Parts: sequence; structure tokens; C-alpha cells
Amino acid sequence: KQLQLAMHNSKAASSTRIFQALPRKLRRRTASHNVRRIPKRMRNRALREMRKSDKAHGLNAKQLYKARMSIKLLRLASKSTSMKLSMPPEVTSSNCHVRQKIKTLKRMIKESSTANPNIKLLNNRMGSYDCTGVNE
Amino acid sequence: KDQAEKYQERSLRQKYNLLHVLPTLNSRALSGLYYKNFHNSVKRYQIMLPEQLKSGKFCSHCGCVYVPNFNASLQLTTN
Amino acid sequence: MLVDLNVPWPQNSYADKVTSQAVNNLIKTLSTLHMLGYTHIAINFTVNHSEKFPNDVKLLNPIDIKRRFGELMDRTGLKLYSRITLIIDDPSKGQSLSKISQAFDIVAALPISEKGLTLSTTNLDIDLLTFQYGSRLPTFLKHKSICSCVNRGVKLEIVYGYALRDVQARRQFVSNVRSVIRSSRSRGIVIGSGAMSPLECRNILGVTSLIKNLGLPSDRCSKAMGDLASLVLLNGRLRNKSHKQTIVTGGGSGNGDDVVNDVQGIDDVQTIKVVKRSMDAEQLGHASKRHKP
Amino acid sequence: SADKQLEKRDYQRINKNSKIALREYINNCKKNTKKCLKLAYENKITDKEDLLHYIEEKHPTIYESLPQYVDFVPMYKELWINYIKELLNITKNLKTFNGSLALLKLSMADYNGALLRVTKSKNKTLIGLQGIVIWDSQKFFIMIVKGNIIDEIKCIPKKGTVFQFEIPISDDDDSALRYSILGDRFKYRSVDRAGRKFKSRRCDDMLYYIQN
RNA sequence: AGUCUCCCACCAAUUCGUAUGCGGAAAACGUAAUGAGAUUUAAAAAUAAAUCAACUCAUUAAGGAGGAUGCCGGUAUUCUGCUUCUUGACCUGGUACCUCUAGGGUACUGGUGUUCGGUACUGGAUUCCGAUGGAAUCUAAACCAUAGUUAUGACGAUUGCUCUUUCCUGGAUCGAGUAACCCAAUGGAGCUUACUAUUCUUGGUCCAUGGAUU
Repeated sequence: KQLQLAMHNSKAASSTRIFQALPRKLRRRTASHNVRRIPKRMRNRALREMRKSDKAHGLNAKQLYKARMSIKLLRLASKSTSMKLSMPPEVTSSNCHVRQKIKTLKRMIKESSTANPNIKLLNNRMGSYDCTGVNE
Repeated sequence: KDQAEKYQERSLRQKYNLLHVLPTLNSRALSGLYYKNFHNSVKRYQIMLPEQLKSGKFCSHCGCVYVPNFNASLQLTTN
Repeated sequence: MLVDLNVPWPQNSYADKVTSQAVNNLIKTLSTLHMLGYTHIAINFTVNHSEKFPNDVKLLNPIDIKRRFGELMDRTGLKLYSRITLIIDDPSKGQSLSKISQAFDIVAALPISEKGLTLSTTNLDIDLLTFQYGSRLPTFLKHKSICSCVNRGVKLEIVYGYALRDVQARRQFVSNVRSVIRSSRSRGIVIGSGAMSPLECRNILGVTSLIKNLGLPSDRCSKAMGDLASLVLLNGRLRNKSHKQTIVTGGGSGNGDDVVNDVQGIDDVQTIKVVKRSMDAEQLGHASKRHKP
Repeated sequence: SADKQLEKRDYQRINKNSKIALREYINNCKKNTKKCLKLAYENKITDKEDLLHYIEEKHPTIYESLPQYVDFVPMYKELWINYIKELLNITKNLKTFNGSLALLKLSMADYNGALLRVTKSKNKTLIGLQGIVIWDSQKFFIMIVKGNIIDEIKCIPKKGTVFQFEIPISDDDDSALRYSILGDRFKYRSVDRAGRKFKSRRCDDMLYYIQN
């Protein structure tokens, strides 16, 4: 933090150079300093989802959507920092490892509807293909 | 201004007034307003609930879901 | 109406008494002001905040309107109010505005320092804020600390008695007045007249002529000594006749029956109004359905 | 172990039934008066006495649904002036009176049993009304009014209106005291002993009070 | 105008991979239906607190098919199925594998044990090398608005509009007003506040009050 190095750096320039202010098309204003805030509708669903305690064994009519969206809610409210729900809901104070990994992800979704045909994945790891209609 | 404890007489007089309006003209089902005013004026004084275990607790008051201050001889609005 | 908010009571402070010649001059100029067409007249008092007020609360105002100017009110039917203005130079000097605001009907303060200006615009119970226009104003008038005290119950006063006295004070008067109307956005302003003799008085057509030349328009200058000064009087009078502008000790209907329009009828020593019991519970509840007034 | 901190689930229900009973009572009275008055145009009964008999004998079912102003008079007003008369220590010799203190007490008093009259207002279709209040809401006064032949229940706003009321003093020439209440600075009152954020405000909307 | 939010570099995934009533890239953003509360409360001061309105809060995935309530195969309403899909919490213990240099990376399987990631470019001029590439030197810039830097001035001549003196979005006359709140400083989308007292103007509602209808 010694100005001697600053003088050594400016030795590659003049004695006392003057710099212009930025052109007005390259300026930006400072945003807020506190972390972002979540919508309330995404807070209530996650809170009620974690507070919940845990005939081909599938029986999943329209409940598949409920499971496949509860998984996303659990992941979001277990990962994001902006999620400030309450004091009790935590990753370990409520069963998050056990849930959606050995309860929902495989026992429920996988065992109801078999994966549909056309398992031709792609030739890409980014979704990219053609959308053309011959004569339509 | 009001003195240290000269205000006690005023408090008790105002309490007397909002108590007296209930046993007067109590044949109208709209004594609930006066009931509510009395209770708001009894909490606002932060005073311990008035001599409860005697009256005001589900007996000798609030005969139904309103406060008609039901009379002796079992008189009631009967709604 | 027509109202004048300043007529100097001849006295320095609570030290010296008043000679009779000054009182006769005051009577003569009061009669002249009545002749010009003024209905309600104030009477000012100038004391500095850094002086003791007498301990005995009865003597906080020696004007004594009820028994000094009885005959003039008898003939001309004039209405006279007392007023006080305090010099504010340095805060942290004691002598709060508790009891001095009790005896009087209007309380005002003129500041002559930076601290005085800061104190007399946000955290006081005054109703008129005045400067001294015959000297240099203490501060450049901030465009925000003056417009944010008008929204309270405070107003500004312009006295033209300095524009007819000397030659050097006219320049200061013009400059300070231009500054005040510029900074205050010209919203709440009233006009008085610090006349020391009948020669210096002017009527409504001869007070607007001067002020219209310093920037202010004509309609606003007419409203200046009109209902605005009436509202100043209303705020001044609703401080010892009511608790918080909610329960007045006033009177009934009929023109000229209010808390400001009625001066003789209210016993100010006891602040009561004993009236004839003419309205009872067994009479028809409308205007004309009952005929007896 | 006797507070029963959960007996307050009827106060909510009582407060909910109150505000639904009052509306129906007011509407009932207004409709009854409006219907009853229109019977006097087809007939010749113009007095407060014979209309009572006529209605109770030709339309008797709705007879028991009228105000009857006198029922509110005998002790609900004339026997509660003594309330204020004792709240301020008012007697014959009033030389011991203390102004600005009675002004303090009256600011925190109850105005259910009292007689009110309008003196000044911004609505010149309302001057002179005299009535007996029954319930003083936040945005209204509700009172009973004695008409020439039939009584009415009138609700009049507080914003932009000045009321007065008199107080008898003694038996010396039948004098009295007179007080007046404003209408724009009445919701900011302290109901009892409180002290409540008394701010400072302008007065430019209170011009009509001294307009003449 | 402001003590206020969001955007003005990218992400196939240590980056809000967030299908959540509907709109929106996002927002201290807008709006629909049902329902409930106000220091006695999820909560405000000690917005509301007679009714309607206002404040706040809770619930509600799209498409398409089937049956019925109502009116002439139809639409508004009501209950039951179906389709939409990129192996995705963090930390950590095991086995198998790897073109990686005793350690790293990948597959299958067990354990409850408030801001932090990677990749990337200065403007201009001159020079050098057997090249859609590489190398060296010098000099300061990137300065850009149909208001653009604290500028928006001094006056005249017609026509509108509101009121009004006499008349015959009707026409001609007599006479007054055209205000209040206020002002750019890099730009935009939002929100929050200030105003129009016979003193510029336009439209509604009232289980507010007074009169006439009836």
C-alpha cells in the first residue's frame, strides 16, 4: 500500500496526467445493496411443502405433477439464500435428504408411468434440432 | 392539568356511566354497541377484569350471541 | 374583512412605564385606522428572549385592552387583540414558551441567527414568523426549510413601515422582500404596518401599490390582509379557548358569534360563557317547523 | 388459572352481530317512516296522536316498529345531563370554576346521552337541526329527531359541521353554560386518559367557521 | 418532483434449470374470483371500526375429452379420466471403471451430517517476420441526444375555451379570466407523494342532507 509503487507505475506515463469522465453512453447507476426478495406465492408453497410430515402402487393420477413440483420446491428452498422462510425449516431439521431421494424421486414417479417411446436422446447436450413442416 | 390520583374519581364516574346504559332500555337487540364500548373502556384502563367469577362470565350477561343483558324471570329476545 | 396585524405598543421592555402622550398618539392613530376602514386591529409587543419575564403570571401583558380602550370600542365598534414578538438569538437560554403563550393571544418570534432560524421553523408553537427588514437578514433563505414550515401552522409577515422612514433602509427592504417572496414561493404571507404616527398609515388601495412593485401580484396581495390574517387570528385564539381545536368555549349561531368575532361576551378571566337557556328538549327539530326564535 | 384468555372468541362474534343488527334496525326505521307518511296524504290525520291510533288499528303489525322519540326522552337524556353536571362539579355558585380543565374533561367524555344542534356548516341545507344522539360513529352522528307528526332517525356527517350543546347550571333565572364542538378535529381526540400522537396541522379548511 | 425497487455482459448448470390463478425479461410491478381479519390481532396507531367502498391476508397449473344444470349440435355453469419430461440439493462413506500423473476424474449404492463460481475484450497511429498467423514501437482516448448542462429570452397579431351584460360544441353582441403544483443533468420500466378555495377545465357515485314528484 506504498505510493512508491504507484509512482513507479506512473513512470510509464507523464508526470500528472488527466483523464476524462466517461462518455454518457457507458455509465450506470448503483442498485440496492441488500439481497433480492422472493415472491410470496413461492414462499407459501415451499413452507407448506416442507412442513408436511412423512392399484399398482402407482395410483398417481394427477398426483405426478404434485410430486414433480414438490421436488422443485424442496430443491429451491434448500438451495437459495434469498429464501428466508422461518427459523425451524432447515435442510436437516426437516427430512430433505430422505425425502425426494429415497421417497419421491424413484419410488413414486419411476414406478407409475414407464418412460414413453422415442428415447432417442439427441446428438447434442444442448437442445438443438430442426422444426420444419414438409407441405404443412 | 390532572393531578396524581384525582383522576380516579373521573375514571370511576365514566365507568359508572358506561355501566348504567345497559340496565336502561335493554329491550332492544342493539345493546351490543354499548357492551362493546364498555369492554373497550375497561381494557383501556388496564384494570383487572371487573369482579369476575361473579358476573360477566357467561352468566347474568350476554344471553345469546349478542348482549341483551337478559332479565330475571327468564326474559330473552328469543332469536 | 380588513385587518392590520401590527401597531407598535410604545415600550422598550418590562423595565420602563409608558407616558401618556404615547397613549394619546396611539388613540389618534387607532381612530385614523378605523377611519380608513379597518375592522380588527392587533397591538404588537417586542421583547427579547434573553430577559426575565416577571414571576407573577398576572402581569405578563400590560396592554389591558378591556379597560384602556373601552370608549373607542364603544363608539367605533372596533375589535382589539394583543400580540407578542420575541427576539431569538441563541437557544439554550431558558424561558420556555409555556406561560407566555398563556396570557397572550398571538405569539411570534423573529430570529437573528443561524441557530434561531433553525429553531424557529421546525420545533416551536409560534404562529407568525417575522424578520427584521431594516438590516441584513441572518442567512440565505434555504428553499426547503421555509416551504416546509408553511405546511404547519406558521406564516410570514411583511411590514411596510420601513419603506417610508429613511433612505438607506429602503434598499435593504427591497432586497430582503425580494428574497423572502423568492424563497417562500409566495404562498403564506400576511402584511402589517408598523406605523408610529397617523402620517404613516395607508389604506387597501395604497398598500397594494408598493407591494405589487416588488413582484407579488394583485389578487394575492388583496388576500394578504384578508382571510389569511383572519386564519392567523383563528389559530391564535384557538389556543386558550380549546384543548386541541376540538372543544371550544364559544357561542351559538347569528352573524358575528364565534371565538374571534366575540370579544366582550366571553369572560376571559374564567373562560366561560353564561347564556340565556332558550333552547330545550321539547321543541321541534327543524328550522321553520318551529317558529319562535 | 382463572383468566380464561380464550373467552375473547365471543367478543369477535358480539362485535360481528352488532354491526349487522344496527344496519337492519336503521333501514327498518327509515322504511317504516317512509311507508307510514304516505298514508297521511290519502287521509286527513295530521297530528302526532291520531296517526298512532290509525296505524295501530289499520296496519297494526308495523306499529311496534317506530321510533317514538318520547321513549328516548324521559331519562335517557333528561336524567343523564346530571352525569356531566356531576362530572365537572357544577353548582349554583360557580366562582370555584376552572376553565381549561373542564375543557380537558369534556374532550374525553361519552356523548351518547346528549342533545345536539347544528349551528354552522359547509352545507347550508342542514342548519338548525336539533336531535338526541344514540350512537356516535367515527364518520357520523346518529340521532333521533322529533318531527311535526312523525319522528325520524338522522345520520349527519362530522366533516364540515359545528355543533353546540347547553348545560343547565342552577335555579337562578334559568341560566346555563354553552359549549361548541367542531367537526374536522374530532376523530383525533383521546377517548380516555390516553394521549395520542397529537400532531400539528393547518387551518385553511376551517374558513367557514369565521366566514361571516 | 423522491432517504424507493428493477434492467442496461454470457451461462445445458457451485449462475435464483422458478412449469406454481393471469400479464411481465425482471420489479418495495399490474390485475380476476372466492373468503376472512384489525393493538381481544398474521400485523399498523393508545387504512377501517352502522351498510357499500378503502387497508391487509389466505386459497386457486394450461390444454383437451366425457356426463349433467339453463336456453335454442351449440354456449355459461358443474364432477371424472388423459397428454405434456434435459437421469439436477450441499457435505460425505463404499465398489466397479478411466485414453488422466502411490494421487485425480466417471458410473451403481448407502448416512441426517444477508452479497463469495468460470470464461472475455481499451481507442488511434507507425513498424517487423518463409500470413484466415505471429511480433515490436509511439500516442492519448473511448465526447455521444429531433431540450441537452444548471441556457429554454424580450414582445406583437388572430382563433379556441369558461363565465357574463343584451339579444335572434345553435348565431350575433357588452365585459372579465386562460390558473394551481412546479422544472430537466446518462437513459428506460415501475411505484410513492404535491395541485386545479362564484381564481383555467371534464366525468361519475352516494342504504349523505333539504325541497318537489307521487
